Amino acid sequence: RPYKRVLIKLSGGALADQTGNSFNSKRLEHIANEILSIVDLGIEVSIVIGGGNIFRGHLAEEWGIDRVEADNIGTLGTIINSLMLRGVLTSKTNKEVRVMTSIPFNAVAEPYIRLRAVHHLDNGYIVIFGGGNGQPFVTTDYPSVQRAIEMNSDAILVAKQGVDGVFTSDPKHNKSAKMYRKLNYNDVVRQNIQVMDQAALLLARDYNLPAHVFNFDEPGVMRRICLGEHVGTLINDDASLLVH
Amino acid sequence: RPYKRVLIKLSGGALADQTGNSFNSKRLEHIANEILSIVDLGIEVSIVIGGGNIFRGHLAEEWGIDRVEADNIGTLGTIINSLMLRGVLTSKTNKEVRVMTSIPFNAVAEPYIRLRAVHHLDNGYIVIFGGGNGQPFVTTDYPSVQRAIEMNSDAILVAKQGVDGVFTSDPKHNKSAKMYRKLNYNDVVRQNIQVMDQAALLLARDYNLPAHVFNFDEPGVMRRICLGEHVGTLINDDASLLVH
Amino acid sequence: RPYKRVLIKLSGGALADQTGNSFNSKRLEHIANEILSIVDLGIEVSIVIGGGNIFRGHLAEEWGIDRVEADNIGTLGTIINSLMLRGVLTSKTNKEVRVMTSIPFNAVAEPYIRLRAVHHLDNGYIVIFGGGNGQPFVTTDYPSVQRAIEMNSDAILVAKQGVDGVFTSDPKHNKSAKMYRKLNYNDVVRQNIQVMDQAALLLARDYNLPAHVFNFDEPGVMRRICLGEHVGTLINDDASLLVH
Amino acid sequence: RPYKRVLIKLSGGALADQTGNSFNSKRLEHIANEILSIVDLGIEVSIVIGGGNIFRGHLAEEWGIDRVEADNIGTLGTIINSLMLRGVLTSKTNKEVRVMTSIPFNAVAEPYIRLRAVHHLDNGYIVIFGGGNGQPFVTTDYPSVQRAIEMNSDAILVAKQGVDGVFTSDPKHNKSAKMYRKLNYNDVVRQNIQVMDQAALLLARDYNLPAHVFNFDEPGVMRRICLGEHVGTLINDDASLLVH
Amino acid sequence: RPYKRVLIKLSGGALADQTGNSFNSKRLEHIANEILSIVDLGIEVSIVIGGGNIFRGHLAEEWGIDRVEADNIGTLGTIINSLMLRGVLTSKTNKEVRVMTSIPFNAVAEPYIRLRAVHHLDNGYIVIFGGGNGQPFVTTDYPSVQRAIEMNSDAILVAKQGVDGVFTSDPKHNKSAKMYRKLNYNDVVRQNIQVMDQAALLLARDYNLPAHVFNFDEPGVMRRICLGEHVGTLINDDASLLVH
Amino acid sequence: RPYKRVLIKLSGGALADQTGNSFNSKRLEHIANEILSIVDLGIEVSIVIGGGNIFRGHLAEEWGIDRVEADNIGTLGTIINSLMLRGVLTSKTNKEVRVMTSIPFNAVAEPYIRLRAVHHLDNGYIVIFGGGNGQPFVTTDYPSVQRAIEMNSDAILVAKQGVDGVFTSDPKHNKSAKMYRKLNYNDVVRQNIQVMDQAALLLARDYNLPAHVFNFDEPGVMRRICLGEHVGTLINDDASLLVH
Ligand SMILES: Nc1ncnc2c1ncn2[C@H]1O[C@H](COP(=O)(O)OP(=O)(O)OP(=O)(O)O)[C@@H](O)[C@H]1O
Ligand SMILES: Nc1ncnc2c1ncn2[C@H]1O[C@H](COP(=O)(O)OP(=O)(O)OP(=O)(O)O)[C@@H](O)[C@H]1O
Ligand SMILES: Nc1ncnc2c1ncn2[C@H]1O[C@H](COP(=O)(O)OP(=O)(O)OP(=O)(O)O)[C@@H](O)[C@H]1O
Ligand SMILES: Nc1ncnc2c1ncn2[C@H]1O[C@H](COP(=O)(O)OP(=O)(O)OP(=O)(O)O)[C@@H](O)[C@H]1O
Ligand SMILES: Nc1ncnc2c1ncn2[C@H]1O[C@H](COP(=O)(O)OP(=O)(O)OP(=O)(O)O)[C@@H](O)[C@H]1O
Ligand SMILES: Nc1ncnc2c1ncn2[C@H]1O[C@H](COP(=O)(O)OP(=O)(O)OP(=O)(O)O)[C@@H](O)[C@H]1O
Repeated sequence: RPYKRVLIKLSGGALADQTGNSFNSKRLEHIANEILSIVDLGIEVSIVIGGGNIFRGHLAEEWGIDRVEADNIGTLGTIINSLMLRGVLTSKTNKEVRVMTSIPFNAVAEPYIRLRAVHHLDNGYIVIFGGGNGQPFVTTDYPSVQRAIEMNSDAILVAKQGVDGVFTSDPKHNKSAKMYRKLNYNDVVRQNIQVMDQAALLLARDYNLPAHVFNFDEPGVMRRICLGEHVGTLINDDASLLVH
Repeated sequence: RPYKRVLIKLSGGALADQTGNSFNSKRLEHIANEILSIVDLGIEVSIVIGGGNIFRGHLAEEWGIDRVEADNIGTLGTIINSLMLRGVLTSKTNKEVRVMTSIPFNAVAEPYIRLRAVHHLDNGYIVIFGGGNGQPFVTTDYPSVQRAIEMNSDAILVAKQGVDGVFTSDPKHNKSAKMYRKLNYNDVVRQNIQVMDQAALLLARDYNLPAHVFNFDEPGVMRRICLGEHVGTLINDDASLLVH
Repeated sequence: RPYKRVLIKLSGGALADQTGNSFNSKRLEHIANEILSIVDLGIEVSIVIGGGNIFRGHLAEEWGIDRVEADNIGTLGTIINSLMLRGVLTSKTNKEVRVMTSIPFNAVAEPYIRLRAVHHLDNGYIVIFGGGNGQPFVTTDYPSVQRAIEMNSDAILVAKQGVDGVFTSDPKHNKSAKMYRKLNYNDVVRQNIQVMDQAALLLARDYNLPAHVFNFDEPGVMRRICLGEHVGTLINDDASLLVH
Repeated sequence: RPYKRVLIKLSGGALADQTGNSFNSKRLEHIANEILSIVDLGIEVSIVIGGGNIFRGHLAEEWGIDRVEADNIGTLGTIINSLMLRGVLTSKTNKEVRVMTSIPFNAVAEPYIRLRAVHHLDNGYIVIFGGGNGQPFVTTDYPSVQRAIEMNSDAILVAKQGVDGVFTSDPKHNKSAKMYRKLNYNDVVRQNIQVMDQAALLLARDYNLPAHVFNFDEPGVMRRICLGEHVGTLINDDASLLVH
Repeated sequence: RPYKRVLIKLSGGALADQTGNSFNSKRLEHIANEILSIVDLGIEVSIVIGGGNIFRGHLAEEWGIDRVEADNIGTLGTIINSLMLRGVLTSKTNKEVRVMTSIPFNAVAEPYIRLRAVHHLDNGYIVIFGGGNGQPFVTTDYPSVQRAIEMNSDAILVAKQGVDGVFTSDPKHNKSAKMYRKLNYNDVVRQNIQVMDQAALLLARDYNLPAHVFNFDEPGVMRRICLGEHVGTLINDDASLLVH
Repeated sequence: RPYKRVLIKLSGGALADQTGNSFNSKRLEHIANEILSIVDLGIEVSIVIGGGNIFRGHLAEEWGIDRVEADNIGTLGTIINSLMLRGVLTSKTNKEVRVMTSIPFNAVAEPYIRLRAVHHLDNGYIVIFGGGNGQPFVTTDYPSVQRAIEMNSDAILVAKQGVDGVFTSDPKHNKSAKMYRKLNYNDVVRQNIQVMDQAALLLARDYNLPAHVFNFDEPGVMRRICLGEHVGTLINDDASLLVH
């Protein structure tokens, strides 16, 4: 469909090359351009970023840091990325971009407030959500679908980086994995498909939020999706299809 | 002297190798061991870490982010590093380690409260300060000297990497530069020596907080310092000396 | 198993008769006694209550109140019940009972803080959690399992009122519904069983939290469960069984 | 007089029938209509509701909860009622309706701020105050008169149920009790009349806030009052009169 | 009678001479000594100070500052005095003295929390309450009685300067005015006696708090009162007496 | 030169005569007029006041209050003065004047937020900063320069009372001391000139903020300075001059 309000979910990994780590101005420029391409059509955007380029559980395990404790750390990463992204975004747009946090940091970002968030979006601002949900045991996926629904979003675009959609089985291997053009919710859980949190998926299904999994790394594809093109995978309550 | 209370100032750069970036478990293990070695003498320790291994102004300039905005981003880094550090320290100690923030994040760290901080230290806890000062235009040095004094610290140990103390002119060229055994405040400013912030220097001087600049990368040296040994450089209101 | 730490989840409905509504001192006395029966064995308890006896979606629909808005209201109900329950509990015990909120109300209840919560429990206090998760789109079930895991609980006891366990199909009808002695996670989702949130169930499964669904209305049964007796249904990763 | 700004004080009991308890959509519809009827004249309205339809001291006594503790519980009720009310009002109006709390709950309601409250009212919003005063030992009356004055209100309309105004001696026996058309402050206290708190009364008197006690259950009467009509009782520093 | 717990109400004017203004260390020393005399008997003390030696409505009027605004300024005065007083008290006692505010300033004083205040008192600390009630339109009298009741105080000692009690009619004038040994509440309001806020009087009368009005400026007298002596005036529900 | 944006640093002592203490409405009127004279040219003004007319370390020492504690008291002084000043300013201007605190007091003043402050200033408001920096060990000078830079101020006007500028050596004594027309930063520190904090000086020197030291007590002079005139002393990175 032609969406008017959208929620883009970005992995923290997308902001960094893979090499050393952190940020990579070539990657931040790509991200910014892809984002501005949508807003330029007057679509209202909310962005939820992960903190993967800063902090990983790989280290929490190493020092046996309590899971709730490792999540708090990783959450701060998301706020660092949100703040960065805003810098990059402001440089290229003249639109207002607001960073809202689930852990009010104030004088760093605005404490997150729903109706305020809706308000901004309505006023045509770009809003960025940091610190996800504020809760533990959860991935970037869940909070992001939760905010999408809270913000009366039309769709959630879940940006991937090199994987062009959702496949039957991991193509990084199997001669023949096929990619879904369409994918049912219940069908994803049934065939235990491993694309996004189950909890996120369920919520999205419960509220009828559609999701698009696609290649963020490929220029233009997020615009084509918003423009109505069928690129990548669409997760719906429609009945499953499959590229040909 | 034999100190009873100390504030160690660690750069974020110390928590990472240089290569890629972030954290380096070999480095975090060294840091923990060096800190434990001091507490093991029942010396009360406070730690102030920088956020350099996460965020650098090298970027802010790239995207022209406001100096005050870059500082807030870099500040969250200090809190990420504080939370890590704590994790590592807990793994190896039985002592209580408390992270206090100047930007109360709560349910992530304790909001900083002076007399609570003092109190902990008095109860033999290891306390870590994140978010520095909360203020802008300032480096890690300044807040660290400010918290040192606030905590009735006996000295501030400013841990350096690779560099053994304070020289006449940086050994990074001046072949025959010499290292000070002792360094007067007023003299450091006079001969415009660039070791730590002028502002931090001034404060320490005004409140008579002594400073030790030494090689943290060298096992033992922080203990020898606390044990009364003369290694690295001592910044005092005594009168300048010089290794031989 | 003989649990040492437990999380009891109580529906707000349990505090009221059904008639008019609110509280019912006969019901609050029952609740208190059932709770004290467990702690009297030195088991450490956390309680999560629903706000059903105060607020229902039946009215939100009636006035088309936004779902996120109706949830906030219902959340305040949970804090009213937590505070009440504490009153009733204090009257009958000499143990310390703490109410902790996910929306720090202060000077009404203590802002919820994990390690503090763990601490209390360790010190043998009875802790009550109000305001659930602080998030929308969620039922009392989910936050309660989340806090159970956060609090390193051994099991979650999900108290029912007239339904003695989990059945094949609703017995309020079908001549032959059988009750499970044991119930697999995956098995509950597979056969789309409608006992507790899927999201709560998944989390519990992911973290290995066991759950017991039973008759709170029947005196003694929560003690028998903690004492190791097989009464009601046990939701495990064991393989499904069935009463005979 | 023809008022430009008013503060209506509603008991929680008005939001419920008496029967069971809670809310009664027929009652919430009446309340909304009566409030709209006044704003429809471009009079600026603030509302203070009680929490009686949720919590009563009848219980606190039963379980001997501290008076200060019972008051906090009852206070949360006022905020639940404020949130409901707002929902109902939004459904029927296009005007902006704001809920401000004396216990900043945020992302549930706006923390109360005086000049913001005034400002709203000035911008023609309908504002609702929940959590009364935040203080104990006090009834709904007092804070409502305090917020009335704080808001530069022209009058306070104290909506009663079933009772048409203030009588000589409650018509609940005294057959020939008579209703005051006008009632002096000092006289209400002198002849110890029990209509509203002495403290609220005193304050109103000190700041010259006029009060109207009337039958809210009677359609129209709140408008007739604002329109200058003499219905119900007017509490003034004029000199006492009496219906005929 | 002998009281175990007591609230001392001190006006800001007592901390200063009258001359210029602010603080007078001779006066501060008197205040400290009188306070310690009472605690030295292991009576538990709470203190409420006014902000009069710093700010008075005399200006507010001059520049027409909103009464609510003037009070907010006046309130900051009480906190300043609390903090001073604490300094003074600390210098002379070994006891712990805690300053608690009604406007949580944190890292300046502790946010006021009831059960914490009670606890402190129970642990033999000296507690000082600053920022009164947080509310406008009210004097020091009211909040101080409110805090007395909240703290389960046995009596409220209202220290006056110059006047040894409550007289029939002010004695500058009334050459044969007489001082009450005992004063009924209802009588004070009846004969409209202007000694302390009506609102504060009514509260104390409703909860049975006894009040003592006496000459703070006279060494010993506050101890005499606590020792059971009959000096100054005692406001009770007993029946009015009169010195002879 | 002509400045568009300016920070005025006022000592607390200027609001009072010297005699007794507190506020002097003749002095407050002078201050208001001098401030308005500048804004009347549509120059944007921020103001930083000291708390000296209320509290001084003269006591702190007397009763040995911890330096950090004394400062916290001193800081409450600045907020009181801010609030007063605002009252005064409001009475004479139609312009909006906002008080922002570094210790969010809310419903007393607005919590300080940078971009909000900048915005206000941009919208032509007058902004007052209270509670300085929030930090200890520092004077009014430092925070005021820090806020100047944060606010993108063009200059910092440091109003002095009695002394028309910066002299070679203090003129009570130095009968032939001379006043600088211009003063280099590095020179002020070199010749250890004691006019304003070194720390404040260094900051301003690092960010290029120009400072003006002049006689506030002399009508007109602050306008003359802003009008491009050369009155008082100008601290720059130009090269030192000297009146003739
Ligand atoms: N930490 C923060 N907490 C709260 N608000 C913040 C914070 N940081 C920035 N702000 C915001 O406060 C400012 C204005 O508040 P507000 O949203 O009411 O603006 P507005 O008047 O509605 O819109 P506009 O900017 O177009 O004038 C903006 O600069 C915005 O960035
Ligand atoms: N955000 C926070 N705010 C306040 N307290 C916190 C926060 N995070 C952790 N805490 C702390 O609260 C708890 C209790 O505080 P405190 O240090 O005074 O304990 P205690 O009762 O004196 O005894 P103990 O030394 O055994 O902890 C600690 O266990 C610690 O985790
Ligand atoms: N709103 C609140 N916010 C924070 N703490 C609160 C609040 N309400 C009550 N408290 C608590 O503060 C008090 C003591 O704090 P703390 O947990 O450090 O106690 P403790 O010294 O560790 O234990 P104990 O009560 O056994 O002496 C208790 O009365 C407890 O109820
Ligand atoms: N907890 C809260 N804290 C602060 N603001 C809140 C909170 N909840 C809601 N708000 C509000 O923040 C928003 C913006 O504030 P404000 O009323 O000043 O809007 P505005 O920019 O001046 O214009 P408008 O009248 O269109 O809303 C509102 O839409 C309102 O929902
Ligand atoms: N703004 C604040 N918020 C919370 N607590 C505060 C604040 N300011 C001060 N405190 C307090 O926290 C500190 C520790 O609290 P607490 O009195 O419960 O300590 P304790 O470990 O139980 O033992 P004790 O105080 O007797 O030495 C106190 O010294 C006091 O300074
Ligand atoms: N403690 C506080 N926290 C937040 N905002 C506050 C606080 N105290 C005061 N305010 C402010 O909130 C009010 C509304 O904010 P704002 O200035 O952005 O209004 P506005 O609707 O955009 O228009 P305008 O102020 O020009 O009339 C101000 O009048 C000011 O009083």
